[PDB]
Amino acid sequence: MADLIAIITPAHDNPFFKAEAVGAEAKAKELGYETLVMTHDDDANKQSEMIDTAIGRGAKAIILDNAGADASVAAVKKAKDAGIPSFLIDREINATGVAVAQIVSNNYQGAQLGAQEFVKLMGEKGNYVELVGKESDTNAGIRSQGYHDVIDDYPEMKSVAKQSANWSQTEAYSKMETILQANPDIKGVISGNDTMAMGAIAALQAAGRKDVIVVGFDGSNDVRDSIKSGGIKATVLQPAYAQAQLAVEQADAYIKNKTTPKEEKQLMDCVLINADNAGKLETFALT
Ligand SMILES: O[C@@H]1[C@H](O)[C@H](O)CO[C@H]1O
Ligand SMILES: [Ca+2]
Ligand SMILES: [Cl-]
Repeated sequence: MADLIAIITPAHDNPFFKAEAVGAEAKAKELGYETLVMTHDDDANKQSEMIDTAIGRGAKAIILDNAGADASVAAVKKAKDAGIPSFLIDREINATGVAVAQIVSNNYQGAQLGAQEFVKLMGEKGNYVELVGKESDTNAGIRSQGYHDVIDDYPEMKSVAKQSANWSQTEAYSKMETILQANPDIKGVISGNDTMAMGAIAALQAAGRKDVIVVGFDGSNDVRDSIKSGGIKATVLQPAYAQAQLAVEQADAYIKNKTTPKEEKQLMDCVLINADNAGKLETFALT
């Protein structure tokens, strides 16, 4: 009897994606839907399998945080041709008019906020390293660009390594160990996301370099807690919970009478998190 909404994200070991799934699930059930929550583990084939499952089960809409900007177009198009609309969150696909919605953070704006804080904490000088996200995710390059466009105004600041750790805490730890051995004179690390920042601060701490300034991106409870404890200095909040709920609200409107948002692509504002507002943050929302 109940209509079904399928929710598909990357693995829940990154709290960002878990929070999206829980937010979407909550809104779906609040509006009378049953839910089917699946993970694709950043694997396009697994994402294909999961969308087939949504189709097979008769989902009325799919909420998707995708497995690659290019690779995901065909999957979303498969669902579409099966008569099932997709409402994308967090990550864009490199196509318009396929998804009904793409509701993402303003990544360039956000990244600039975090870089501005990084520069301030750095006193406009010194050697730093950058950890970059997954090449398949347009968010990785957009954030890097925003960071670069701030930091390139400060000639005394110098990047001594720029490496991908693929949005992975464990990869970030290992990369940081190697980077730190090559570059003992680093003053700071700026990271494209919070799981990489957690890996970095762990590696720094284990090397006895607690003085190094780390700035992340996402606003997770884990990084909040680090900020509160004097670890990481700042992050940038993406409204993950609200974004997932908005996607479901749009899906429900569409299911009900084919209301579509005026603009497919929608941006949500980011907010800088630091010691002054970390205590107002919980599960990707400020109060
Ligand atoms: O926006 C998300 C989050 O930053 C996550 O932590 C990594 O993937 C990005 O696309
Ligand atoms: Ca500039
Ligand atoms: Cl891709």
